[PDB]
Amino acid sequence: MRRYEVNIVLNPNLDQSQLALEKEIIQRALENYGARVEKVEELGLRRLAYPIAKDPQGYFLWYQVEMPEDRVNDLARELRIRDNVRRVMVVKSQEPFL
Amino acid sequence: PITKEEKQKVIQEFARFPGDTGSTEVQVALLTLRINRLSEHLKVHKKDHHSHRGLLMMVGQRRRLLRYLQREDPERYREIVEKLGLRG
Amino acid sequence: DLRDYRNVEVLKRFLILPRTGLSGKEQRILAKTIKRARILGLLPFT
RNA sequence: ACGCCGAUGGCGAAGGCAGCCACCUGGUCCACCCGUGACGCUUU
RNA sequence: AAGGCGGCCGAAAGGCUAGACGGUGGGAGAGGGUGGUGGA
Repeated sequence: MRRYEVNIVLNPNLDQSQLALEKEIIQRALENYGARVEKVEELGLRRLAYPIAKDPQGYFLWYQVEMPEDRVNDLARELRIRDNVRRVMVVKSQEPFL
Repeated sequence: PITKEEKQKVIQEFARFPGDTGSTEVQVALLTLRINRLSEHLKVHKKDHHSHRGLLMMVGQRRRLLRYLQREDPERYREIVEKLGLRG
Repeated sequence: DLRDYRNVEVLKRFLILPRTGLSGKEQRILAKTIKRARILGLLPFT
């Protein structure tokens, strides 16, 4: 088990229901690959700095989890599938520097 | 990798007494664990020459530890060679 | 926190400027953060 | 190109190694002083 | 696989810990390998 940070940029133009679904998907995933979620953050839309999928704005997710290092790559693969997930970046958690 | 728990599991098995963590016996067992998981690692990754070099050197040190025991204490080299199902 | 790759607010500031009163060790750490933000599209490559 | 960061910088036994992420894995450093007790270095 | 050199005490056998390795706790790294994804 280890501490990672998930990070997800999702298409911004979805609807309450589409959005809720993607999030419902992400969570079974998280669950299926043995990740226990410690905490979730949803900064949502953000101006960006260069065009991603043409849209110059994305919906930002996050989650801090606990899972078997050997499945982190599998998980990321999972999460990438979805056409609304246009950016997934997992990272080993680390204490803040300074 | 190899964890502290599974490691002491190996230490208690070979310790010469309780609190022994560096006796030739333990030292050899522990390297065997390392060798073992490295060979498996290398069973795939047939292209990791660098770390394969590390195996070679691990295998060499083990021999030297053994040769040493066998030399300075035939008594202990006995069991150890056996309990580790090492040699031939 | 030179590690928090989402603080565009602060990170914005160092755009990669050469040693930025940052030290040899602070920098680099910075840089990786900055390079992580970028992928997120948070910060700009150019 | 794999920019900027990149350095009188770092790693490796040599050749050599530079986007970022994860995983597998080799070497190395400081501390303690807990264990074994010279078990080390090296030449062809 | 065959050969030199090797700290302290001892004639030697052997002993000793300061060398080596191990235990535990930290550190830096474009060291190797696999799988990915991002820009130019």
